[PDB]
Amino acid sequence: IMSISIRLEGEDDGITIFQEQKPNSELSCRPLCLMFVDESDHETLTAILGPVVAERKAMMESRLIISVGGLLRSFRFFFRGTGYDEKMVREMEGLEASGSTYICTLCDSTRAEASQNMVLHSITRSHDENLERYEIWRKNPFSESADELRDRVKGVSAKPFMETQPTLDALHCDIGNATEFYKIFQDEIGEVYQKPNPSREERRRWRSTLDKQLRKKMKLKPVMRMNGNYAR
Amino acid sequence: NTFLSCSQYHKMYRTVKATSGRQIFQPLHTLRNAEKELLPGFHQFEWQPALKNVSTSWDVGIIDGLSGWTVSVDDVP
Amino acid sequence: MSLQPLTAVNCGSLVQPGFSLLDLEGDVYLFGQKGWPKRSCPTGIFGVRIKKGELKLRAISFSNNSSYLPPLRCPAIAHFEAQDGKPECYLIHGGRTPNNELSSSLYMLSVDSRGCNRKVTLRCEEKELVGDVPSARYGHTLSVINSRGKTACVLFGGRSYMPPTERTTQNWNSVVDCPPQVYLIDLEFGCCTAHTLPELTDGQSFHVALARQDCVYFLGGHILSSDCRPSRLIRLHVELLLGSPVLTCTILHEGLTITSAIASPIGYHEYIIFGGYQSETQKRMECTYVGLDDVGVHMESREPPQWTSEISHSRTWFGGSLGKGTALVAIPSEGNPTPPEAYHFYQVSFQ
Ligand SMILES: [Ca+2]
Ligand SMILES: [Zn+2]
Repeated sequence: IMSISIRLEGEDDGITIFQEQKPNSELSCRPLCLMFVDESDHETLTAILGPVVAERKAMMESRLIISVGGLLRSFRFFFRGTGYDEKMVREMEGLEASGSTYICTLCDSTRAEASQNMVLHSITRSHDENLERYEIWRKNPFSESADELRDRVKGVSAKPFMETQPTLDALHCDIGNATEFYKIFQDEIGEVYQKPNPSREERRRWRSTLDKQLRKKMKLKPVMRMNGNYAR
Repeated sequence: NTFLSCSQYHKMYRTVKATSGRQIFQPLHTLRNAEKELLPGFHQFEWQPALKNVSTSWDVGIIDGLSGWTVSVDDVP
Repeated sequence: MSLQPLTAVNCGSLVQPGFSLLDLEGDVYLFGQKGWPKRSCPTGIFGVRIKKGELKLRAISFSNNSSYLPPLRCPAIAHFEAQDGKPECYLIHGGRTPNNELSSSLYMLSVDSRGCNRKVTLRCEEKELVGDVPSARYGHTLSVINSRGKTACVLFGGRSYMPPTERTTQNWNSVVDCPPQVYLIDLEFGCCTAHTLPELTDGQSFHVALARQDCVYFLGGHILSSDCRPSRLIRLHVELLLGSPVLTCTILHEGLTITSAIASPIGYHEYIIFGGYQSETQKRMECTYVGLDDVGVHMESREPPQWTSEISHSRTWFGGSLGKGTALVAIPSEGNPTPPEAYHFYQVSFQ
């Protein structure tokens, strides 16, 4: 339960009554289903989770009456679906997985066109129009090629079945950036734009001298994968 | 909140009771019966309108997650 | 009548207990891969090759004029025989998607070109069906018939989820036999027509069928309401006395007590039938041959090849018809470590 606000009776764009303070530490995380299945096989996961999806879709409209503090009161609900790994994000979203070319989850540009310009994109993705694009895929009303339709319809290939607001996972949010700065420095030791192809060990030798460099000043042992500590 | 077992609890309770003259730790069956209110499926409520294709009961507790599969081994088990 | 064990070369995580095999023009194709289509094959349909016991799977492509088919699980297959207009087609409908929603949408598959290098291009057309539509279901049976001389198709059997009246989120994964009305499907157009018969007491499922010369036979299967697997063979005869496809049927005395069988047509109307499960506990072990003609079913018990001790003692199994006396049986193997290729494949051959 993230937050409960008030509504009576005017505009009340927001009047927070209780906004949870520690929404991450598991002491506010109530479990509701458990299954001896694996994350991978779409089959059994859908087959069990279905009922919960039906409850989701049936709940958002009707309203609830609960006797609290002696008073019977009304209740409405929204739903913000966030807690999924990127693999599961695109799996519930039905999109391809995982090292595909439609990297974004809200814009629809591919790898390269996103590489050209970086900070000029508008948010488009939402569950409903992804459902729409999948329908266009299924009927295929223009007898297009495999890749031509794959591109025109933006890689939608499987009917998604749980509306989740595809928000960024704040958790990692840095490991790609950390190894990216790692690569920046590895190509800064070796003067790159004068020699566009480092060799097999020249790259590794540059990483080695960089590693003993940061061992000299900041004293960080050679690391394999940029977990939280080294990245920070 | 400290993962203590159940027969654990009763032995501990025997101890504290027999030790110093007082009933400090509530016994077992009253513990369970007092707890039973906190689980889901206890408090009557109502829904306006009634939900779509959802049961009318409000007392049912832990539902088996199988969701009523015809165990017939001809289909996917 | 003998088995030879094979070895799963690769792509071993792409077969599931429910699947189908389309046998046509040499190269045969597996349909019904578990999980949504991977990028390695946006088609999903695979071409199966056997070479010195090696079972390889290549990613068949599509046409451009083709629509794209989700990997349906247990549809009703029907070999629409090579004739006018466009030979030769496979009718598929309708199974249930990997997400448990059912199709209720007929599909028809054909071949386009080859190779140039052994490559068999395919196309998959949806044929819209109006009516008086058949309901969404699975495990049912579809077949083709030809009456003086126009050709139509027949659908019967199948279970389904509880209709959205008492479909409750605790019974949300229970099934019930569809109301036993056979449906009659014209391919052009899909002006489907429902029909009944007071001999259609109650509809069973998983019952392999056999049609020939505008007369069909429905063999043993499984019904749930009575929990029995009755042994009453059924026959029906239709006549396209336009504009009415007037129908009758007939009980027979002996129908085998078998479910989910592996049907390999060998001859003209000679079908070697393996049979999956005798009863809901004991698997069917032996074999069967069935001839048919205007006389009727001619049963016979051929030589059951001695199944290996492992497959003999396994609980369950499945498979498909490799066609022409050859067939494939797959057994879920229990052992550590799960490779994850926990499936053993035997190629079985008659004569
Ligand atoms: Ca994960
Ligand atoms: Zn974007």
